[PDB]
Amino acid sequence: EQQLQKEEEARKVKSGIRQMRLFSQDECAKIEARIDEVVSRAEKGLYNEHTVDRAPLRNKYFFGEGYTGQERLYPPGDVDEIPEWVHQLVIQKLVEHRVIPEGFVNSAVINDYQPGGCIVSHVDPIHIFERPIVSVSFFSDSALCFGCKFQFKPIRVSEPVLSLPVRRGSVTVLSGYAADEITHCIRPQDIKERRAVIILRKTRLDAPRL
Ligand SMILES: O=C(O)c1ccnc(C(=O)O)c1
Ligand SMILES: [Mn+2]
Repeated sequence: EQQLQKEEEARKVKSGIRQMRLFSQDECAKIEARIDEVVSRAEKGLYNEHTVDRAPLRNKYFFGEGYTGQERLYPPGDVDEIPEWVHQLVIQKLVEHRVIPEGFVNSAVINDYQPGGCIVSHVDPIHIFERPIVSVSFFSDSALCFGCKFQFKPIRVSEPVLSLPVRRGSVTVLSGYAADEITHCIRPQDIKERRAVIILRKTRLDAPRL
């Protein structure tokens, strides 16, 4: 049956996921206030054009490096640099906890979700980003789904291969099978209240530029 295939796939996805709670209630509160500062600055028109991407239920803020399966890296300096508080409050903690080495992160993206927000099935562009992919969830708890046939064929398949809880203050690290061989997504029903995520990545040298 398809039950053995779904279990073997989930096994493979799991081996590409590492997760741990690194940030306390207070550390989150400090970072969450800084994320609110970023939303204000965007609204004040203080950022470069390509720094901010506005969409109905979700907003994206690109720092260090940003982009538009033919994604392209904007020319150097076209997006705002990674704010100091990100280096100080987020990247440092990860470096101290041996999640990623120092100097690795050149790209930080903040996704800001409304309740009812979602991300459609995708693979983090392999031509743009190196692995691993690190992400830290903030305002509330949610879930990350892997294997996303269901978003398009809910008749033939009603569930993802795997759902991963992403609680406030947790660090999720994706590599191998989980980052390369399978799509991920977030379902609208899994975002009940406001949610933000900071995604920390290194871009590839040969990432096709504009
Ligand atoms: O919101 C998230 O946690 C999340 C998870 C996986 N991918 C993305 C993305 O923006 O690519 C965001
Ligand atoms: Mn992603």
